[PDB]
Amino acid sequence: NEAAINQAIELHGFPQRHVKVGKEDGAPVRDNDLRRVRTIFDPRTTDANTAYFTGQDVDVETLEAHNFDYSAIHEMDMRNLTTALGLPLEAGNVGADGLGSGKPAELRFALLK
Amino acid sequence: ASSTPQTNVDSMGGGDLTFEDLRDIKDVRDSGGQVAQLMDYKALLNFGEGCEIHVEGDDETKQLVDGEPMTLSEW
Repeated sequence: NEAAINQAIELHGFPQRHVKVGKEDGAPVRDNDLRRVRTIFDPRTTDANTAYFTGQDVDVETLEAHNFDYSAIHEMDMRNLTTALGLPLEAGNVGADGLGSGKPAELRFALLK
Repeated sequence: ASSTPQTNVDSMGGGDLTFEDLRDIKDVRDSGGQVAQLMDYKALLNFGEGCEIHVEGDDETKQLVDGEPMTLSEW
């Protein structure tokens, strides 16, 4: 599950840029054409302050960071592993509401002792 | 009245459990996970804090068990 998240963050935790070339039902575009477009909009040489200038038949589109709750997956994984090892949930650096106070807490400290 | 049971006991000779059912219990114990940990926590609550022995009026005895006085609690 850790390996899954580690890979998934690189793909889905960050956006990506999708440059689209040509027109709907328009002229054909080929690899040697895209090679020039790629050279212009290259992330390797792009700076944050940049501006782009085009005709109407070039588009820049966004693959968003397609959000998922990897934090809650981490918490479930850690909940499983800690309690499987007999350790308290807190030993995995995972918090919970209420369960840090009073007899709800002190019982788990008793179990550990 | 009487010195031995006269009311019956609802089980003899079977149709009530087997080594197979007992080996399922062994598997639940040894296969780990949260399931095993809860029953182990249950055992630790009931028995994990230790025990103490007393004997009622023990010191009325100071018996020479091996040439020197002892109590039953010591024994």
